[PDB]
Amino acid sequence: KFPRVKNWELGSITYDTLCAQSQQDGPCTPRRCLGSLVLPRAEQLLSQARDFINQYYSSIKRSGSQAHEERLQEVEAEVASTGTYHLRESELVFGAKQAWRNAPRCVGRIQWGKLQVFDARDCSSAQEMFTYICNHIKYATNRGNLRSAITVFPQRAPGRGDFRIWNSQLVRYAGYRQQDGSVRGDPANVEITELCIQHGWTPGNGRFDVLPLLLQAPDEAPELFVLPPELVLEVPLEHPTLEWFAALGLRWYALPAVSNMLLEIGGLEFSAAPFSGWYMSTEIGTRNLCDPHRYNILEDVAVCMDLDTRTTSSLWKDKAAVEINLAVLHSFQLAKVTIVDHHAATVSFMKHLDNEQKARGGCPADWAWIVPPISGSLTPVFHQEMVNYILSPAFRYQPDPW
Amino acid sequence: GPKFPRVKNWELGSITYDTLCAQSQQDGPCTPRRCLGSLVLPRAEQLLSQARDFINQYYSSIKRSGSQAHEERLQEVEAEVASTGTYHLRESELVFGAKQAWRNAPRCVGRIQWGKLQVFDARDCSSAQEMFTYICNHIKYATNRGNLRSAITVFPQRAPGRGDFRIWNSQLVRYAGYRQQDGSVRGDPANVEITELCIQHGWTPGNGRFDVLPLLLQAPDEAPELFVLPPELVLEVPLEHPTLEWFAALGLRWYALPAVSNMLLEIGGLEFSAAPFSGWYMSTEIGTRNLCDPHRYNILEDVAVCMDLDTRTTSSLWKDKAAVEINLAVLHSFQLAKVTIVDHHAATVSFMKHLDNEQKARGGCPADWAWIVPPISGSLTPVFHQEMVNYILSPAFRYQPDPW
Ligand code: HEM
Ligand code: HEM
Ligand SMILES: C[C@H](O)[C@H](O)[C@H]1CNc2nc(N)[nH]c(=O)c2N1
Ligand SMILES: C[C@H](O)[C@H](O)[C@H]1CNc2nc(N)[nH]c(=O)c2N1
Ligand SMILES: N=C(NCCC[C@H](N)CNCCN)N[N+](=O)[O-]
Ligand SMILES: N=C(NCCC[C@H](N)CNCCN)N[N+](=O)[O-]
Ligand SMILES: [Zn+2]
Repeated sequence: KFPRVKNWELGSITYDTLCAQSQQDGPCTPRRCLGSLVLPRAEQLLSQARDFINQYYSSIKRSGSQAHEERLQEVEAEVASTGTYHLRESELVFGAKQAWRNAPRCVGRIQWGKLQVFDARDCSSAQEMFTYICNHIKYATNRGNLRSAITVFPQRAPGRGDFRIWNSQLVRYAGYRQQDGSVRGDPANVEITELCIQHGWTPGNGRFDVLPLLLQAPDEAPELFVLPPELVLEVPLEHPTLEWFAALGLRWYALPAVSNMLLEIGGLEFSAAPFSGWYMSTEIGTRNLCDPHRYNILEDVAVCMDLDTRTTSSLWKDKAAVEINLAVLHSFQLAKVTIVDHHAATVSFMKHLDNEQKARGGCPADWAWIVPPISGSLTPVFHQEMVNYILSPAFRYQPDPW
Repeated sequence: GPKFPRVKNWELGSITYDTLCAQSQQDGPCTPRRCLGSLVLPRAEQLLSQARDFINQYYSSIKRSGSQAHEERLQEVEAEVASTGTYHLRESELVFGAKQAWRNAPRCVGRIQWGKLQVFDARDCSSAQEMFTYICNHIKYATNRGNLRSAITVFPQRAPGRGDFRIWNSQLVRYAGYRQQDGSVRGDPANVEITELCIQHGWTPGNGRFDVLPLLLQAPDEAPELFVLPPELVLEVPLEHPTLEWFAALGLRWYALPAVSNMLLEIGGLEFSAAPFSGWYMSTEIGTRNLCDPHRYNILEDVAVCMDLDTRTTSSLWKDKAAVEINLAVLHSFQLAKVTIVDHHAATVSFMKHLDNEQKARGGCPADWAWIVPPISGSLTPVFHQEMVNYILSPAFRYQPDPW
């Protein structure tokens, strides 16, 4: 019943008793494990709310207290008569941080405590969303000294279109599928770059053309919005020793802000709640620039290092990959922008597992996503067994609005 | 769509459904509540259903399901379990099971060679001295002067009441782990327990980083005898870098033949407590885990220093850079010495081919993602992008408790 988690580098041992608090099922069954899969293939609400309200009041050391009880009646009352209810600013703030804390695939949770929350639940239009979104960016970016933040737009409502941000991230480079089927720019954004054009956007022809934001207000065709060039900070990549690297003209935005995930708190669902902290070097240097289905610049950088790309055993792949990540870490450091390498990042996650072991008796984590895409076993997390389960508040994936 | 797990390859965008899992009879460690996929070691009536299941697998394997021989064999097996409690496997039934167990091994990335396994039957073996001969024979054949060949030696099965045949060492070839006065460990920390055991048993311990441990062989109802391997049979490879001349001066070395020897081979209900197998190494096994693990040889920081890297800050990727060189060294050194080895890129590419083949053959392939993706350059290999379903199919290889 209670998993025995072992760290094979130290010999440590713990017992995750927190997974017992999981109220929702995962993809695995005793017959088979599907943990490596990326996507998952009134009384009810009242329970998720009653449970969440409790979590909130225990959080501020006041369970049972008058306030706690009177707040439970308010929720009972609202749900019973309208089928739904709403959250108080502070409860929203507690829920947002909890959702981050429970994010099994996030390696930056050591920071879960410092999260600037913006209540944008009084939004009426895409125009208004664009403003809120622009302020989130100015704040988050804070002149290169990034600060983690989230902006929560109106929750979803029965028989009413969800507020949505069609973009995957508030900042993404366009992907133009050219004549020969190949792609110009970011191949992961081919589809979204098209929808923008379909809605009247003057496409560029560059490899890093910052896409416009397609914001959608309830039951209404989305609206195109261009982001003020200065709000979007970008770092030009160069190598600390390879003078020719800079030539490649590689660059990347500084603000990783997810905008297509749904935030569920006490039964409520927020379909537009973009959040951002800061990048882990490998996200940019290993996955965005080296995935075969992304910019795939591995071979380029290799012929540039005069590497024997003739065969796999010469490890030209691993060699080129390490330089690219080193270039990212250098550039950001130079540009004076927050970034965290996978070594510093995972040692901090180990700390996190510790703090959480004491504080809640466990920490849900997706091993396949916590271990960096490169140098895996060279980081402490690789040798750490982990348990993965769904806790609420939580960030979830949701269908594309088209 | 189909009511079987849906599998996607995020690189090529291709989809497939695994229907082979419906075949699994042994439950795993996960439940809808929590996934324990990252855990390394998660904790007659029936002997017949298992044997029956295997015989069927055998006969279909040769395309004679329902035939006379098949139905007659099923009778034979029941008749034997009915009057003795157990039963024996025919020569060819064993070769089939041994290969099927490999083919079903979720953590092996080298499955593409599964059909190319040399099965040495040794179920006649009766003495520990005899176990030593077989093993020595196995190492001779498998090493084959560097041109390694997959092989497995099957010793007598667990008999009711009677003691199991067992090999105490985790591998037929391992380096001694000497616990020091000052607390450290000279050699391979992994094998400290087995060295303290070889000594409690009469071995005269050496004092190096690469002392080849002696074999502790255990015949039914007897303390293990201590046998030391003839240096001639244990092929080793001195490691040296192709452009870092000083690397060769570290005195780092590794053996050619990787031979798991403490794993249980389960075929049709029967259990073979001693059935050592071997293939050949994937460069990262040596160059990243054995030599760079914090709890193994731990040579990362040393080699890092020799490269003039800044070991002061993690942000220099000094670990990343050194690991890459240590691996290029294992590959270079193995190639030079004309010893068989495969790198993680080549290895994983063939596993992709294996999955594709297995798709058409059985409708799926059980794989442990965390174990298939290499300890380094993970997303640079195609497996990283392949979703995988993991489950237990029999025949199989299972971890088994230490005999002590
Ligand atoms: C402050 C520094 C932060 C860092 C370094 C960080 C790093 C990461 C990394 C590397 C991943 C995996 C990304 C990928 O491979 O696609 C991740 C996933 C995630 N992070 Fe964080 N994170 C941070 C802050 C945040 C914040 C502010 C939130 C929420 C309030 C958050 C929520 C999540 C979620 C929900 C996921 C999983 C997304 C998915 O399933 O695709 N992270 N984070
Ligand atoms: C032919 C070349 C082969 C290659 C390159 C190969 C490679 C691998 C690798 C890289 C591992 C994981 C090592 C580790 O992380 O400790 C592994 C695990 C495994 N292999 Fe293979 N293998 C081969 C042959 C064999 C043979 C001949 C068998 C059995 C007949 C086999 C059975 C297994 C099993 C049971 C595991 C999992 C063992 C465990 O849980 O520790 N492999 N193999
Ligand atoms: C198929 C496999 O689950 C997939 O490629 C996962 C592996 N680990 C990952 N880890 C992180 N951080 N991010 C990812 O997108 C992935 N992709
Ligand atoms: C804790 C975690 O399960 C452990 O470090 C696993 C991860 N993947 C692995 N993969 C292989 N091939 N071999 C291993 O020993 C491991 N160790
Ligand atoms: N570093 C962060 N990374 C998350 C963004 C990357 C992707 N949008 C995650 N979802 C898609 C991956 N299949 N987040 N952050 O807040 O810092
Ligand atoms: N490549 C092979 N590797 C076997 C190594 C497996 C180790 N005995 C077990 N891992 C250590 C503890 N989890 N085998 N082979 O036959 O090629
Ligand atoms: Zn699982």
